[PDB]
Amino acid sequence: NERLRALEDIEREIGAILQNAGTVILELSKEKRLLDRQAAAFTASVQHVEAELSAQIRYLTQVATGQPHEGSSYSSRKDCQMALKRVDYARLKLSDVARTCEQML
Amino acid sequence: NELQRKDALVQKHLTKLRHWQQVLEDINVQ
Repeated sequence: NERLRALEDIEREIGAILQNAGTVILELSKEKRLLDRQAAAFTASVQHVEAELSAQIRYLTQVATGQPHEGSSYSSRKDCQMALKRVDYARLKLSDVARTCEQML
Repeated sequence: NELQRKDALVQKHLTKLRHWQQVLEDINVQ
């Protein structure tokens, strides 16, 4: 969940206030309130987002030639479903025996 | 007496099988 949480954080921080910070210098229309928006969300947010993007870019780069990140690809998960099928068949047989017993009443 | 005992054993086995299959209804929650 590490990479998933990192991607979620990057997505939530993708729409930073840098794109909306283009109306911060015009806040001085009362004297020669929210003037603090021109400092924290002017360029520091964009700088942090770019730093995070660069960090995410420089990963291990595992995938080189073929098909990595496998892990099912194989055995008795199939036979696990088969055992579930055996459980179902036993259920059917128990139901037939119960019907026979009911008829035996 | 033999018929009564047979009926009793049949009812006991039926109840046991019923109780057994009933508790393992949704063993696989899935």
